[PDB]
Amino acid sequence: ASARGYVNIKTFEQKLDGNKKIEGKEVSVAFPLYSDVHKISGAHYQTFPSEKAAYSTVYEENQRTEWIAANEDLWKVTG
Amino acid sequence: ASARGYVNIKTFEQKLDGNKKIEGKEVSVAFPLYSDVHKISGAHYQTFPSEKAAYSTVYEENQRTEWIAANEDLWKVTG
Amino acid sequence: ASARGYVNIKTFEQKLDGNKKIEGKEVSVAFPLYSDVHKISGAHYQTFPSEKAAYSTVYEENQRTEWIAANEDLWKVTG
Amino acid sequence: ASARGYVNIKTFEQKLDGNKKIEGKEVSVAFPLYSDVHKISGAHYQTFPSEKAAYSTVYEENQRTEWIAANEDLWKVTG
Amino acid sequence: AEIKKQMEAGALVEIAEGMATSIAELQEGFNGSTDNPWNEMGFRIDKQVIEA
Amino acid sequence: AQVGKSGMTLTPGSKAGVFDFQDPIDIRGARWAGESFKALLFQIDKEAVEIA
Repeated sequence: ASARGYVNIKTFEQKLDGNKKIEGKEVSVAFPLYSDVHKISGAHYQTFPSEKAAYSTVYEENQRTEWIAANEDLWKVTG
Repeated sequence: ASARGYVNIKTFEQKLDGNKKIEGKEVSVAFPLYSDVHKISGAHYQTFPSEKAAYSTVYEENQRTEWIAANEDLWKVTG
Repeated sequence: ASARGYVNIKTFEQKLDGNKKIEGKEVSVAFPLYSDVHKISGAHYQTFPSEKAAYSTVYEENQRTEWIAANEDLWKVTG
Repeated sequence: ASARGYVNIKTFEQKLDGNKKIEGKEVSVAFPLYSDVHKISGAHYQTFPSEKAAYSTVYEENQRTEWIAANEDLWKVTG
Repeated sequence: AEIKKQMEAGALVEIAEGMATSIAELQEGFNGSTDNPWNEMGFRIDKQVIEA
Repeated sequence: AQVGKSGMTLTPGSKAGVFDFQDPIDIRGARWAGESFKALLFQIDKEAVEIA
């Protein structure tokens, strides 16, 4: 664990175009990881602090690039 | 009839979530009934007065709870 | 081409009702025509100028009535 | 059409020499094209403006090089 | 390196341009327009520490 | 801007658009900077004339 706490981020689903959607997503990010890098602005989201990851998907402090990739993925559109 | 006019309520369909929709509905509510209870705020709707019910579903004054349930149901999301 | 430039108009897909959608559309209108008649306001659109039509569907200067019909068509809802 | 009017050019047969004649020709050139490039001086000719081409052979805006060749050809001499 | 070679060659060159007024006037939803937000900037603020 | 050191201002053995300090044609057989850098000044002044 981050052993400090997490920033819990939820992305809400949006329609983008005919047969194109940006799916909702639930991620827990180690506080210091979130603090260091977060490409989240204009993303259609909600956040909150917690002592433990609120979600099944967690990015621990030492994962750095798993999180960066995870952020880019919050903007990805699928079928 | 209410014999005092009606408030005509129309809501519009909302894409609340992935393949989850709040269908728009058309109802007419006896003016004093509407006045007593109408949980309509942030509902994606339109209203207007009339001497006769405008829509096929009408809640006459002697309904109260059929109307309250019908009113709250305006927010219902289905598949 | 018109050789006077084009106004490139993009309509962004939006939903109107259950199984009722206003399809996204991409058209180009000769500048001398766009500037003569248009009904694009509140339409959920984006537009830019160009020296040559940006899109495969083009309304040339001598097609005034095709364009007028086309403007109305940008508000049309289908299946 | 040119949508800017035309310059109508008429030349007359010229008895230039023994068994040599400059073929008389009747052409219409889009106003902005005519204005941009022309050698009509010493052509044994008449000109006039019009809304629509006066003659069956018309050079539109995108005929720059067909017109220039056609223009020089007004002095072509044959049998 | 390849890009620089293409620049030297004049095959691909440096460019900069402003916004058409046709766009700026309606940028970020004026008159029913959409998908056209303005670009933005600001600042961060970070730190370093030492120990004797 | 036009490509300089090309066309009318190009020495027949040159590369058309580049002053090469490692090429005897451009540096006029010069060595060290006492003269190599003069060869560059010559080319600069030559270009200014072409602009006129």
